[PDB]
Amino acid sequence: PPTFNPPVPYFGRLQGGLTARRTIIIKGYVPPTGKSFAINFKVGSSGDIALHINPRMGNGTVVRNSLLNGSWGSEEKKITHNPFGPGQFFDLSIRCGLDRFKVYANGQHLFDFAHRLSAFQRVDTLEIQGDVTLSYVQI
Ligand SMILES: OC[C@H]1O[C@@H](O[C@H]2[C@H](O)[C@@H](O)[C@H](O)O[C@@H]2CO)[C@H](O)[C@@H](O)[C@H]1O
Repeated sequence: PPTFNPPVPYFGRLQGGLTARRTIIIKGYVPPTGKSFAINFKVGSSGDIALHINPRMGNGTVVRNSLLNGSWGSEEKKITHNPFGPGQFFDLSIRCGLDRFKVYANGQHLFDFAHRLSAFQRVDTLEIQGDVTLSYVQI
């Protein structure tokens, strides 16, 4: 709920839903002893996950997926850089476009994720969980 130094798990509501052109900023720190953390764009408290972003420190992967109508779909993992190294600070910018989420990290394009939940407007919950320290979250 706060903007600065919010504790994990973070739960924040997107007023008027996830509007087209809406940008979410997440500034954080990856703990050296952490294993994984997740950023979830969700429909209402404990419903569908339109976009699940899950950096995993053991294998250095950045897994993207959707949890829709009870099931995970296919993972998207391709990147040209991993900014979530142990003990690193990162600055994420997440923009909801008409056909895809566009995600930048430290100013550099990280991934696009095409919408699988088509009506992206339905997303009203930003969730952040796991092994991550947050300095700033702007919704
Ligand atoms: O796909 C996101 C989802 O992954 C789950 O783990 C997967 C694992 O990544 C995959 O290699 C295997 O085929 O299936 C596992 C179970 O679905 C995580 O458990 C879950 O939290 C999400 O991160």
